[PDB]
Amino acid sequence: SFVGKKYKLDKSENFDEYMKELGVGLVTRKMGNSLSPTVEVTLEGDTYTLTTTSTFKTSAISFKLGVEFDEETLDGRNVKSIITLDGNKLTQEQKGDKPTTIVREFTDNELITTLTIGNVKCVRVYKA
Repeated sequence: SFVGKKYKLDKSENFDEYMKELGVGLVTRKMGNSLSPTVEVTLEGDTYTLTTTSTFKTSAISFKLGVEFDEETLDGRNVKSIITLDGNKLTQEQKGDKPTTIVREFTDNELITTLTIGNVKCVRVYKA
């Protein structure tokens, strides 16, 4: 239902704090605050690709749902992650020493992304 739909950032709360807690450096963090990236989930056969695109960089990560994989974090660590699907909610868990959950709820026409690290909840809303 949400595959192949492209969403662009419309509003964000607490992303600076999420990045700071994640360990992102001062300049990257201030740059990241002001970007308006797009998100798109695509699928071919068994393999999903979650593509987040800013004017500087594309992060396109491919994964099989419910199969654990290794992932680079924004602050430069390699962590084990797993992504699962429950209806319209795509949930990403990162293990390791900065555990995080990123829940992407597609409403049909908008995407609501809730990012949790420590006591920080970030909410980012993207629209088609």
